Amino acid sequence: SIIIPGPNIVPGVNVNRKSKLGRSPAFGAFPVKKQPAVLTQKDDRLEDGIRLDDQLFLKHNKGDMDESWPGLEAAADLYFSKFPTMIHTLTMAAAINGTPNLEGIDMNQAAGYPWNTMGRSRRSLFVQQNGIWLPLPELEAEINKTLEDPYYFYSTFLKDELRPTSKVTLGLTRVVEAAPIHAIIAGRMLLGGLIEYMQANPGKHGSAVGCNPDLHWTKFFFKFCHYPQVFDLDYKCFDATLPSCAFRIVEKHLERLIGDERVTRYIETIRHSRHVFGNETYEMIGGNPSGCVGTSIINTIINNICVLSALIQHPDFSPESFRILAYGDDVIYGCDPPIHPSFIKEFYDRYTPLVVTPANKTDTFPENSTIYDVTFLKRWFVPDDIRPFYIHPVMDPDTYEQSVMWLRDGDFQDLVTSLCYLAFHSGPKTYDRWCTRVRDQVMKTTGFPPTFLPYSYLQTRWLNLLAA
Repeated sequence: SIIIPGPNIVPGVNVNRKSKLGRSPAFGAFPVKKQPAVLTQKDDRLEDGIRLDDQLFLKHNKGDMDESWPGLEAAADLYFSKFPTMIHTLTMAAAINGTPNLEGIDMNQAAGYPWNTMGRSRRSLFVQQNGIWLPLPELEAEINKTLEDPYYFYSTFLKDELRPTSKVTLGLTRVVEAAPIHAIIAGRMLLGGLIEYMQANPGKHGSAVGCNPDLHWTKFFFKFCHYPQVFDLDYKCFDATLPSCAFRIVEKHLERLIGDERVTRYIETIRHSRHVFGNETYEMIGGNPSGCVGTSIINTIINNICVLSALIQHPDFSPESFRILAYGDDVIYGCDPPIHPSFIKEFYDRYTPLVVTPANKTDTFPENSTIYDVTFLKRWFVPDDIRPFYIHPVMDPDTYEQSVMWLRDGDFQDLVTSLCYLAFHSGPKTYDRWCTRVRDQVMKTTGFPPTFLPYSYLQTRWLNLLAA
């Protein structure tokens, strides 16, 4: 991306500087590998020589690419050829209240700039009236204004989350960019029919967006197991390296499919975004500001175009003999005959700003990889022991082991119950170890262990949801 600093604005946006995370009663149940990210310069855990706000944008300002590399326009034509030839828009009412395959506006999220500086919550900008949300006139005016002549600021916040301890001391905390509510609804009107269509069939068009891993892991597994090899393709700084040339190609195709000229100038505000960080402002040329389900769809589409542009360079590529599955920067793919990830890294290094690296941190990719080796959405594909035709999404243990040791504003028992749905896919023995180790630590702290959903209950509910 390219960062262009702009003038300061008054009033600015109040940046979060106080974490809601704190140690849970289960703290110490597992070895401590993570701590909450540093949110303020005065945090004592920060290494003495480091400026926190400088660390937030290290991936950015490395450059932007405006010209297409070879195969990019051809790969996009191939990818979009499978789409319906007329994608519909959504009405403002459907964009606010949602559809069966698009969720309604979440009224508890912040409204973004400039509503936050005006003290106006998302809920204050709408009226609920027979169970249906309607915009207030001041917000309806900004929506129509954004559709016709978009101009709005993303709000930059610090991500309040657990980080590996070395990232805490180095101040390598991540940024969240919240789109304003009027820009979100306008984008849902222009792109919500595309989002509706894609989310209704997860795994189609190389996109897992909108999937439910408990149900769709079995579907994804059998669409990939027929390929002898399936590979991870991990990126470095994918959000920062997204080039303008990819955005312009997606604009041309989405405007053609949707048949509305306004989608190009809306997506142009994503490709060339404006941001407010406290009292400071800046422009980001290239790169992905996130903050939207539509940007997740756009990022996933751009990832499919970029991987396909490398795949078509291989002599053995066939249109009928490849499959990609992506969610933003997270990708797995397979081809018959196989096309090795090193072939993609070679093409990426020569023609593109994309940076792919092996998952193992090695200087080279694994020589062979199957559906059983890949990681997708932080989960492995593991067939059930008793019913091998059902596939478990097995989450990385460090996620729920570290997460149970920290708590936010919610009740601790509610956090434990929500983690049980993730942990139990590891199997009855690994699940019982996790429950037992949490129980022992909470017993030392409060003397009264929390309750855990039995493995037989979670497994029965999982099988019934797959057998329906």
